[PDB]
Amino acid sequence: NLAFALSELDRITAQLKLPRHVEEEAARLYREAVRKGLIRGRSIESVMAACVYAACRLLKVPRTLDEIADIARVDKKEIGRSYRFIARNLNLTPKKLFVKPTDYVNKFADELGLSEKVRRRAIEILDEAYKRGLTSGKSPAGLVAAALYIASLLEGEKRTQREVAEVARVTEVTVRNRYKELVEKLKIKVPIA
Amino acid sequence: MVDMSKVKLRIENIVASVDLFAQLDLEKVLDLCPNSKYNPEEFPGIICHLDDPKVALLIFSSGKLVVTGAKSVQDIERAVAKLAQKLKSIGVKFKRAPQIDVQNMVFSGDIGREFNLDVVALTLPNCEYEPEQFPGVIYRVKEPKSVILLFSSGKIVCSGAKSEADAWEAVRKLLRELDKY
DNA sequence: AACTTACTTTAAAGC
DNA sequence: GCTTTAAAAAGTAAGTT
Repeated sequence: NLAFALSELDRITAQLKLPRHVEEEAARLYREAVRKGLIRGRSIESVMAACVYAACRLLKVPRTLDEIADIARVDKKEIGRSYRFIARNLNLTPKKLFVKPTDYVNKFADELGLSEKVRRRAIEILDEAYKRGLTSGKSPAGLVAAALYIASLLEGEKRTQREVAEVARVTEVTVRNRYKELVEKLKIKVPIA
Repeated sequence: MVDMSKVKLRIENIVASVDLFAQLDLEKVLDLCPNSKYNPEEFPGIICHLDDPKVALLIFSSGKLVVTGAKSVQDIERAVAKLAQKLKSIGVKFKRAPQIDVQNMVFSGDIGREFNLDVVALTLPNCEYEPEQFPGVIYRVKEPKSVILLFSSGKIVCSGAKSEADAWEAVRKLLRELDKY
């Protein structure tokens, strides 16, 4: 079963283009779970997709649960339960698995057509949003999408709400919502066109 | 002691199991409930929706029922009495009065202030927070066994308690943890 | 966009 | 575990207008 496990990890890592250290952390977590029952009968497909999620979190390599859910052929149901299970079942703490919205800026910026200037302004907006307590409860993707959108404008490398919404995997309405709040509450002076 | 002077709870739903003490012929009970759904293949009971006490009733051949949607115990008492009379109208006889047991109560409320759930998730022990999936902190209260959903606005949802005093105790226990910071 | 509707999270008899 | 029910919270999603 451990043979089929590592084989699915290759599908996951190939589809997600996961780097060696993340893939290796996923496998190591899995064997760490093997020694710990792996539950009476928690699916061999569920635990590994869980592991890759926790691996990406532990290593700060952003990977929205959506992205891992489809390529693994399944849903947030058993995925979430096995994740949540293997998480505290192991040495995993909310602090170690904690991923900031800024942790997604690089991946999404790479897909949008980079520029360290833009990535920097987005991280500043995101850091500033936290300090001004405007982030609690909001999803990371929605906040990073708006920040990235606002930064592209500020730095003169405009990207449309539609382009940003598609890489972040949120709707344009969500980007519009987060972006309008960030602009007003942080008093950002966004230029025209 | 823990300051509950700003806590406000509101009953949103009460779930009760009931025993009518009579065998029921579901095919014949269907005429009693207008609009009732019954597919014995997928679920063994009739899904009945009352208008007056606006509640849903799941009716089983064993004479047991589950009443949900109730905002009060009186809602449940009246639903049981209406069904009981309808049953009598069709020939059913009961060995004794209905046994009503509240099994679950869902409350919505306010704990007094706002929270930065990111901080809560890192300071409140034994809680869950996954803003990528849901905007609230899931907190499991051991005794009395229940769950409280805490949101940034300070609003909450308490589920699982079987009485009002229990839900108040569950909130008191959560506030004991939140107030250490 | 706004509205509306809707999805995420949290006993019963028997498979 | 599952099937069916109800209810709220706040965020996000989708179909129409």
